[PDB]
Amino acid sequence: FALPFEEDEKNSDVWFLDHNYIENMNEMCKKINAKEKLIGWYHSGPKLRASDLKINELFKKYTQNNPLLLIVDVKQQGVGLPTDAYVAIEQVKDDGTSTEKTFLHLPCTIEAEEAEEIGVEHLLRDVRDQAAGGLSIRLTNQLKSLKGLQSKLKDVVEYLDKVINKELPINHTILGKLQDVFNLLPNLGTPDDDEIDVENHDR
Amino acid sequence: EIDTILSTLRMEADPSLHPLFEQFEKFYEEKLWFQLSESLTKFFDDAKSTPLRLRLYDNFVSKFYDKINQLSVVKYLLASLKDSKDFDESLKYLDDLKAQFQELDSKKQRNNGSKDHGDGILLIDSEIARTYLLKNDLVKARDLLDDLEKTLDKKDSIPLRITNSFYSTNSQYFKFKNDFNSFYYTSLLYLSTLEPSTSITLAERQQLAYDLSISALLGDKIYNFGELLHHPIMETIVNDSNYDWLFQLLNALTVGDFDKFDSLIKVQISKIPILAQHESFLRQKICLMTLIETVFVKNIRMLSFEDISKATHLPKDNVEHLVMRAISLGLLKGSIDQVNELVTISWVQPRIISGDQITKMKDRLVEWNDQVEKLGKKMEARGQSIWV
Amino acid sequence: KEEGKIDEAADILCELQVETYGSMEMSEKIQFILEQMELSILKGDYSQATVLSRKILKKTFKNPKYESLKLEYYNLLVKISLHKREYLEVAQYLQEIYQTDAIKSDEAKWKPVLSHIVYFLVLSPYGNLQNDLIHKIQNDNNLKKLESQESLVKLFTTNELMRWPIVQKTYEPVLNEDDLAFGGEANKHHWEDLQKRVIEHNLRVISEYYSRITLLRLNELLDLTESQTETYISDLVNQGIIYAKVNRPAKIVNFEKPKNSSQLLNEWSHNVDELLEHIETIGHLITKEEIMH
Repeated sequence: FALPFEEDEKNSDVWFLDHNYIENMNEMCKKINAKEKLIGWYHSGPKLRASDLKINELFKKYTQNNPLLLIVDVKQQGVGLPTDAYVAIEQVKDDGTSTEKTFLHLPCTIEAEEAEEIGVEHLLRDVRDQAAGGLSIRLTNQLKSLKGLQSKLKDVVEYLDKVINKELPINHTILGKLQDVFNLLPNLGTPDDDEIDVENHDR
Repeated sequence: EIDTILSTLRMEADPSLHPLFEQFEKFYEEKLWFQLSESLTKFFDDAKSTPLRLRLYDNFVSKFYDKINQLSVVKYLLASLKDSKDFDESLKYLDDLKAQFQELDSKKQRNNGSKDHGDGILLIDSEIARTYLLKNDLVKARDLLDDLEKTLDKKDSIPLRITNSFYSTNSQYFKFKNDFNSFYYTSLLYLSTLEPSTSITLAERQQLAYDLSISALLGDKIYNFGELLHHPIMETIVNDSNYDWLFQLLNALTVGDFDKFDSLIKVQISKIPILAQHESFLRQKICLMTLIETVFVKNIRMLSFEDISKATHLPKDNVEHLVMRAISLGLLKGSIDQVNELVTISWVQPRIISGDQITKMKDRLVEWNDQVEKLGKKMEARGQSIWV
Repeated sequence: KEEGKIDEAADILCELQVETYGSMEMSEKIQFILEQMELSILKGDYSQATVLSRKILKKTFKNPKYESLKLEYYNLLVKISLHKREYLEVAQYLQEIYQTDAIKSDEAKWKPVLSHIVYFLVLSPYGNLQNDLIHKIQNDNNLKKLESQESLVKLFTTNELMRWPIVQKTYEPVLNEDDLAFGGEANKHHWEDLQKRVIEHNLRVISEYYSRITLLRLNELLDLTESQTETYISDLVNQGIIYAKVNRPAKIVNFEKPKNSSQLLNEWSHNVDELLEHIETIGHLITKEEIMH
């Protein structure tokens, strides 16, 4: 549920959040369901700000858990991720740098409630983006997946280009993941790859 | 009251320390004692070598410790028993001020409704352990360090300043034992979390530096070398004779040149006996770095023996023994064959990533991307009209 | 004992004392039985000694009043075992003594007790009992109070390729002035055991790291003929410690467990699955890094 909020375009680290409304909400909704307690706050998106780092310290005080930041993309310019989930944590940061406050991405999954499923299918009257039913749906899907793999990979090309040309700081986590990618890359002429070929005859 | 003592201290002090006494009395008259902390710290940098810091600090600490932060009292405390020769002497202030802060946290805090004091205890327990290491009671210090470490994990908001002291006390401990690897990792935490308002002079940077570097060369699993180029402590200290060769030895190690390495070590055997007695470890270390570096940038993930034989400039017999160590340490992982005369690795260990490494990583994804696109075009065209 | 009848004399008394008595108090019974074990060793009968050992219970010596007795009992019990050449049981017996308060407190009583535990842990012939036990001695810093002992245990624990005379040379003057270890006339066959033990560890090393290696090269590594080597490869293929295939022609020895068609196909699915995960998280972190910058 919404809360009152205000924002400034002169310095962007100037804002209003109302605490008094928050107190009243908690009282009311406990009775509705004893399954609603404070678990964090949504930020309406479409993007993560660095100003959301400061706003986070308010919600960290209100509830004793690290508070979830939930980006709800309502402008939907990304073909995946309509929801991104972020929990602010503190970690020591590459390139000789301090303990910095950061937001670490987690799985942002939908699995749905029982309650929810019933209205969702009902409203639905489309053949769905992906459902993976007949062969027709999965032949579409295979070709969709390939475009998918390429799109992620493209952004990565441009990151490595920019470290060595346009001086964004070197983050060894992203370089390290690529090492791991290359060590789980099947090599032709190994016994693993050769087996794939034989199995294709058999299927 | 306190006026006479300061007046005796100023007379003993140099004319260049004279205005700093004047400011203590000037600020006292105003009745701002925060301005007083600022001045006091300055004095103790330039007058730790005179014995006059051991009497100046007590007078201020034992009135104000609540009209000044906990950080201020400990700031003074560290500098005072910094160069002190009697550890029995040293132990007694640490205990007296520990008991003081405990009492403070029950009374002030109710009345103001503000202000913690239990932070100050934490930092004293570091300094008791630090004092134990210096007596050559290494073991004892380690029992309090575990106890403080547990206390720290209770907290979900741990300060920089406090853990900086703690990572420090721990880093001194390992190098007294001459554990090179243990020292280097724990020191990397100390350097990274190092505070902006230091307790570290330019001379103390040199002495720390040296310990960082020696460990680096004399390691056996340390192949992160770029974090001495991402810390000012050793990065801009390289213009000293002592730190000229000491830096060079790292560059030699990094780039896998055997010509440069040979030239350098000849001098450092006769001069330094820590480099001398460990010269065997150090020598095989250069050779292991060649193996992993050379296979990464290549898109293959195997190498022949014949490649290595040329690469490390040693026999084919040596290859067996060094490549074997590489599996044990866990630098590399894989299968070794002598019949087909290969070593085919399945892993490379993570490293700190210099500019050339990133270029090769880039050119790999340009190859990849172009394939996905060609495989895709053919499949969009074939069965274009059937997808229902 | 003095007459020729030491065997006969011991035999009578053990028959008496293997019948518990209620007129005997707890301390007396326990102390008396310990004597009867010593006499079965002198008899030459080691079966009789196992029986007497188990007559008295282990959980009766976990009282502090019976601690005087507890030290005598586990020291005896090693002797019986050691003769029977059970090296695992001895190392586990001596460890009990090591934990004893009396031995630990006084800064010289603990010293040879630890030395002895090292020699039998090493002499034991693999087994997963070896791995846990020997890992406990390693974490202790009372192995950092002796400089001889640390080198020996660590050299047997860690994965190292090494040969017999180099190791033999290191330990030849050191452990020979220590009896109840390697110094004795029968324990010249526990120095002889030491050779097998380092080459039994080599085979474990050699099998993981090296898939296919020449039989010829392997011969010089265990420092024996081909005939001897091949037997000793076989012992550990049967006891399941390694899987190997050895060719008599001296073509190869293929140190491996052979995969099947399915295992290769399974292993190639995981590589491709896990890959995909890494690609997707990377893009998450590009967005973060640039935004904060």
